[PDB]
Amino acid sequence: DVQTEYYKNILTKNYSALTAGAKGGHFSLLNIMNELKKASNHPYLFDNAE
Amino acid sequence: TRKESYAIYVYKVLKQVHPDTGISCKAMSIMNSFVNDVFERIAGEASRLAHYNKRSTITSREIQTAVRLLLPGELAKHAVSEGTKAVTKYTSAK
Amino acid sequence: HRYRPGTVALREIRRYQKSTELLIRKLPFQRLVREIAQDFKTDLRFQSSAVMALQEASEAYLVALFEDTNLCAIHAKRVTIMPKDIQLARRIRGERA
Amino acid sequence: AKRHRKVLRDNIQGITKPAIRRLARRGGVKRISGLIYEETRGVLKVFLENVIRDAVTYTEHAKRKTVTAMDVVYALKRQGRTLYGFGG
Amino acid sequence: TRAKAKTRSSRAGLQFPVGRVHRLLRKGNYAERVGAGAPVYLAAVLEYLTAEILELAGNAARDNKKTRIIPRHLQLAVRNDEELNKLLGRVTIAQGGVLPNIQSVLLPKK
DNA sequence: CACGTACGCGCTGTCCCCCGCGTTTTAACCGCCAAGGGGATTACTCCCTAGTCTCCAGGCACGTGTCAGATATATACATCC
Repeated sequence: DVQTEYYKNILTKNYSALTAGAKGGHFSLLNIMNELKKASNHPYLFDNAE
Repeated sequence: TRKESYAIYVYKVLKQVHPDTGISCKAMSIMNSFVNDVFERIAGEASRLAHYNKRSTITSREIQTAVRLLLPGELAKHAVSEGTKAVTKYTSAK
Repeated sequence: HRYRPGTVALREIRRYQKSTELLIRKLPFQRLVREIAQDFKTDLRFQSSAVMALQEASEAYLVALFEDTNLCAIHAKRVTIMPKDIQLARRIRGERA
Repeated sequence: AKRHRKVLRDNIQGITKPAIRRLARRGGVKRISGLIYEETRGVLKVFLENVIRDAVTYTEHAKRKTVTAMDVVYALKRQGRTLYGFGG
Repeated sequence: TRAKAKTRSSRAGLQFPVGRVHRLLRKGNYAERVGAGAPVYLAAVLEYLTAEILELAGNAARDNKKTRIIPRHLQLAVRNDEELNKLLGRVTIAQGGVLPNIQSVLLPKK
């Protein structure tokens, strides 16, 4: 479910939702396919996701 | 000779913010010079913004970027808000 | 009853920073402006407001220069301003550069 | 624990001590106190954020995501720090 | 059916003249075309800046027991507000004076 | 111009912190994918909107008469010596 919601947030870009509870909130959505591969691998690759 | 100034508009703005406070002639000339200086700075910055982007027209976007460049910090973001709402009302009307 | 050296200077500092009158007399400034102007060309007429605007420009420039000079003198562990403080301030501003 | 973040935040310490010493050697400084480097880092951060904020404003007037060199030239030009060698 | 000649400043809810700003932009040699919303936006920005300085100058006149704004009140309002101080830091105000400020080294002993 | 005293400057001590040097690490730099998006041009099409023109009307500026609040006297009641 976490992988699915991260894929939905990246593919339909949701910077406000991708920030969410992060204090810094420094999310880079350049190289969309790289972030999609990271979401397909593990959600813990993203910052403030564990 | 009808000498152009911003006298009555600054006076009614003063009556809006302070209904019981007057103003002197030297302060009025200083306010007129301030309004002319700020208008000249923003118009020159917007003309430069139109020139760098190969645009022959000046719209609200050039004036908005000129306010964001010249006015520093939080003064810019409230000024940008105040102008942006006015354009919305004027569109609703004309 | 004599006063300590320094409290009178502090009284003039607190007095002249409150009032906004011109601290230079009108006629010597007009004579100085006319003498400075007459070498560029002869036969120059001057409006009164032009000499007044030159006067307040000189006031603001010199007061800002003495603030920078006082900061230079305080930085050099002194309370007395010196011409070396003046030439140091103008350079950091770029006038002597 | 191999956990660490992807985004690095200590890049202001990436302007190292010998870099600031080389800058002062170009400036003609013989002796450097130990408290100089943090002040220099703060001054560099303030100057960089001013120039970069103006360059980002110049970029988003053009509806772009890429900060070109000409935007940096214009941002330096508005503050009175005009730079040659990139305008053309 | 020319309905009562409704002005642009009253349409925009502003007090500063929109049409006069439009005329000064057209004759000011900035661009040969000027959009419709640009004088509205510029008049609103000028009105906001004038209102901010006039409010602070009225407060400065109120703290000095005055009902009439003099250039000293404008100077105090500009210099005591740091955003206006770095907006008009390269600006001289005539008959304005300076802020009352004494360096702490020059203060006496106690 | 006279007096007087505070402070700028010179000298000395002292300690501390920065510089010079040697050694070890480490990341900058250069050269590599791997695909994909951003953006600068060239050409084309379309349409909305701002310039231009004519006409008119009311906003702004100037001038003037009045008007309500603030200031300065005119006369009457209460009071001290």
